[PDB]
Amino acid sequence: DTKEQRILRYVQQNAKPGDPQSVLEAIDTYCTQKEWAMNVGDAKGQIMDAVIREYSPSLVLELGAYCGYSAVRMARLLQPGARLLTMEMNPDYAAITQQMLNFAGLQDKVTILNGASQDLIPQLKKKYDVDTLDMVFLDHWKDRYLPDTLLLEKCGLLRKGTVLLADNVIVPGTPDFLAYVRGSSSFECTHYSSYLEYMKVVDGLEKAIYQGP
Ligand SMILES: CNc1ncnc2c1ncn2[C@@H]1O[C@H](/C=C/CNC(=O)c2cc(-c3ccc(F)cc3)cc(O)c2O)[C@H](F)[C@H]1O
Ligand SMILES: [Cl-]
Ligand SMILES: [Cl-]
Ligand SMILES: [Cl-]
Ligand SMILES: [Mg+2]
Repeated sequence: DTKEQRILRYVQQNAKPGDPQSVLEAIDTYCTQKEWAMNVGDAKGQIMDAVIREYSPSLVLELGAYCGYSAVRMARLLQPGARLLTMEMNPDYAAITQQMLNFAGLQDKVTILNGASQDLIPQLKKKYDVDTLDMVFLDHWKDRYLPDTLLLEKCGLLRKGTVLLADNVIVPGTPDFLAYVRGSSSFECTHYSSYLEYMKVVDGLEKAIYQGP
């Protein structure tokens, strides 16, 4: 099987069904003791948690679910009624993510969309009845952070105060995105230095708050 399949099994057998914390802990243990994987991890995850709690978003979009670790992290902190949409183009990973969220008991708060962001973003308003997003978590292919930020704006999905939170702005890095938001009067940016998941390597999150056109 695959590393991602190996990870979901561990959670099912080492976490409490319906207990998101036990799920996060099982994934962190597996990835530290057995096989590394590109989950956001606990170090950056704690920063994400602090951001989510601060802004209290009603509707969050995640680009790139992978195995559902960040989706579990965020969804567990959403207020009743608030929702997460997560886009994952790899059908195998989308299915792992859905099962991870089911196991955690978070399925009513999350919609996992199996498709590519560039195809799904233009459908959010008409098909998924979205007005604007309160927060966007970017964690998909690094060269797509900037194209998708520009597409979100084109599609009218950002409002004054929409929070963009971007993983991996140091490693692997997203140089065009980072230069763009830091240079744009339409974003107010903050850098949160941290560490690459499961590694003693510096990484960071960038928060970029949209200011309008
Ligand atoms: C392009 N549109 C997409 N739409 C929907 N789902 C997508 C889309 N594009 C990808 N996906 C989906 O988003 C995910 C991909 C995430 C990519 N992430 C990384 O590469 C990444 C890499 C490292 C890393 C660091 C050090 C090192 F030595 C090796 C690797 C660390 C990280 O935290 C990462 O996030 C998923 F796999 C893919 O199907
Ligand atoms: Cl993740
Ligand atoms: Cl609810
Ligand atoms: Cl970590
Ligand atoms: Mg990442």
